[PDB]
Amino acid sequence: ECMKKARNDRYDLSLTYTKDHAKLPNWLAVMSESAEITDALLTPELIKAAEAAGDLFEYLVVTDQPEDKPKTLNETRPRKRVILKYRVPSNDDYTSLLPIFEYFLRMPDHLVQVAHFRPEVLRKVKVVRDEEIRKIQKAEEESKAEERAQEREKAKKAKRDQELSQLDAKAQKKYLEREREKELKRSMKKATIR
Amino acid sequence: PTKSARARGSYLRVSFKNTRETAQAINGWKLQRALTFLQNVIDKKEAVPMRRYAGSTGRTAQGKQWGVSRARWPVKSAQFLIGLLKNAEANADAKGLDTGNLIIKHIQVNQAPKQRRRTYRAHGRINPYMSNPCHIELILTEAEETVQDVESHLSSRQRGVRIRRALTAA
Amino acid sequence: SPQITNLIIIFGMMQVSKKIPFDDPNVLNMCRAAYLASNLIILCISLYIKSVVDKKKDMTTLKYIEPAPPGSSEEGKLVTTTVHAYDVEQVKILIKSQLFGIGMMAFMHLYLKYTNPLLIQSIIPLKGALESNMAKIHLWGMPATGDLKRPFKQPGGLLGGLFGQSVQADKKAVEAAERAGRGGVKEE
Amino acid sequence: MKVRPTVSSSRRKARKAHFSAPSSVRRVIMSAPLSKELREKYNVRSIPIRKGDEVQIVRGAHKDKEGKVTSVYRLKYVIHVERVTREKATGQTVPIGIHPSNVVITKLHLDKDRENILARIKAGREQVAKAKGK
RNA sequence: AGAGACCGAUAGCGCACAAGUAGAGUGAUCGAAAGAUGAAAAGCACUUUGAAAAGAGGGUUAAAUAGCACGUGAAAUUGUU
Ligand SMILES: [Mg+2]
Ligand SMILES: [Mg+2]
Ligand SMILES: [Mg+2]
Ligand SMILES: [Mg+2]
Ligand SMILES: [Mg+2]
Ligand SMILES: [Mg+2]
Ligand SMILES: [Mg+2]
Ligand SMILES: [Mg+2]
Ligand SMILES: [Mg+2]
Ligand SMILES: [Mg+2]
Ligand SMILES: [Mg+2]
Ligand SMILES: [Mg+2]
Ligand SMILES: [Mg+2]
Ligand SMILES: [Mg+2]
Ligand SMILES: [Mg+2]
Repeated sequence: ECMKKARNDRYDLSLTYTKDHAKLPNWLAVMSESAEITDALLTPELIKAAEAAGDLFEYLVVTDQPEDKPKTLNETRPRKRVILKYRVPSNDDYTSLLPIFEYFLRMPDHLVQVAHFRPEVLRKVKVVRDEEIRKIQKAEEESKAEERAQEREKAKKAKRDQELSQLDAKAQKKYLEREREKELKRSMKKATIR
Repeated sequence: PTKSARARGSYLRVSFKNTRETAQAINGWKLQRALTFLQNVIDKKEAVPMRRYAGSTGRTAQGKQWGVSRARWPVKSAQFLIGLLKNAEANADAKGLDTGNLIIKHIQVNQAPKQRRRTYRAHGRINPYMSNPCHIELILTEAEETVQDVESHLSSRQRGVRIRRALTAA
Repeated sequence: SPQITNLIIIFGMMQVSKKIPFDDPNVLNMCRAAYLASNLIILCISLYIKSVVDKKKDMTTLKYIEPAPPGSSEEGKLVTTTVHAYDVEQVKILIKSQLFGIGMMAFMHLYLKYTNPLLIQSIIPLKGALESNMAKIHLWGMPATGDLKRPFKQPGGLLGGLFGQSVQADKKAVEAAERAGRGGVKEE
Repeated sequence: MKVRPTVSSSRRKARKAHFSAPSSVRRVIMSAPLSKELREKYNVRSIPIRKGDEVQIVRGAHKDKEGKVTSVYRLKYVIHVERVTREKATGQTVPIGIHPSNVVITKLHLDKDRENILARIKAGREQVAKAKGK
């Protein structure tokens, strides 16, 4: 029920795909960066505990990326966190949510045990992280380059006006003809590309 | 990586040997100094020292400042290098680098595929008449260039000597 | 086409709207009662469709790409939902379409005090509610395939055929957009 | 295993014939399977693809895309499907070539000729099944 | 027409290609070299410097150090460090 809101609000959840699983009940789903990670973490204990939790369960996340979309390289730093969100029952029957809470508390131990993966799995995730970092610095560079390109365009127009103003009549005529001829030459060179 | 601009040209019909000598002459220099020196070479006011490809070349007084006797004025090579340096300047300006502090950090001249012509010899013979074009590649970088374990496996006798000496001294 | 059918119906309805007496408050109130009855019936069938959806409780996973705002140059968005949630959302958009129609009707009849569209407005919303996609798949029971494929295209008219681009269920694209990292946008 | 002396299992000959086949032979080469519904309806498994057929792509990066066959480029052994396209550098849209064996025919363009074809195939298949079941 | 314990682009016919072609000889005759981007041209839009060729950004692609001097890319020989 909560896949939409999880994907939209959670930046880190948006870095993963969403696949079903035959082990899980048809109202649950797994979000991961690697099927190997899904195999290593989707334990029968967790599956049974989530089944016991039922519809009160909202989501359970193991992450190193922030909740909100970062905008700087200093922002995009790993920070290991385990998150468990769930709705509160009206009848206060918390025994069903006890398996989730217990397994959540023991999550760091299980993760220290089994969350070590071969370099191929690590290379799969760090590629995505590098792509995100590159996307951030990309937009930084586009903003800076756009500002300096506006400055350079203004300087070009100023130079054209300043030098074209004081030429002779025939000098201005020849200059305009040269501009037109060069523009046409470059347009034809672009048009002649195969 | 981000404080550098680069330029290159390929299959340039200019003498590879002369271009290599000129590039070696301007290697490691400031950009403005290199441009001025190349224009001076074109004007025959400064000379490029001929060091590797200098067999049976001439001697000049302008080679004194390089410590050599054989120096020349490869005008065509100087013009090609001026064009490439200007392209690198334009790239640095577009990137936003401070063009007044650029240094020729990398410069390399390689041999390009040779172009074929014929020459005619005595007794009805034909000999090759080849040109030796070059690829040129250069990288300018902003200049900062301001640069400003313990004994672990001693023996027991060495450690005892150290301890005794330390106790005796203080 | 629905356009031609609606226009044909109007060709007789707005004739009857100029011949039935409208100076009579009794006849006006009878027409108002018919209009309110049609509105309540479409309430009923919307609620029944929602009930059928909830009874089915289909949990099949669905993914698609919503386009940018019409005519805009913005990036698209990825929606991964369940078919249950999509059916609920489209029932609710039918409800919002109702509320918009009711508001416009009340505005033109009570504030501006116009009376001509009453006969056509008592029919066309009901006909559209009966002919809607879920009034087909759930009320009538025809399978949701072909033109009844889940991510229904934009309900626009000719400008809809121009700018209301179809929702993409492309497996190649959905996978590309799925791991783009576009969540956690600062609402601001 | 081949037995008949007229059949040859030469890889060189097979490749030469395939890549120099004339247009009429390429038509048969570029056959596509029918959908399950059409297969049940007509008792026909495969048919040569035709412009105006409606197909669904079941292989490649464009899986699950549906559309009408807009061109059958025999010279390139590909078909063009509506809205299964790509963008050049200029942003101009060009069709993407799809092999007909990578698609399934979901709706057929039917005219007496395309149908005499289906009746012939159906009659042959039914007769063969009956003879084998004798 | 079918095959092979055959050869695999300096091999196999001189010719895997617009090869008995291009070219040579007055002529009879002589007679080459030359295959491979990518699954798909998707064969690089656009900005900028340059007279131009081109370069630098940027884009396509799984990959451009796969960019029509295109699979891989040795040695001789060469440049820079
Ligand atoms: Mg010597
Ligand atoms: Mg001597
Ligand atoms: Mg001499
Ligand atoms: Mg002679
Ligand atoms: Mg030589
Ligand atoms: Mg040969
Ligand atoms: Mg060869
Ligand atoms: Mg030969
Ligand atoms: Mg001749
Ligand atoms: Mg090759
Ligand atoms: Mg690239
Ligand atoms: Mg390589
Ligand atoms: Mg390669
Ligand atoms: Mg290569
Ligand atoms: Mg070597």
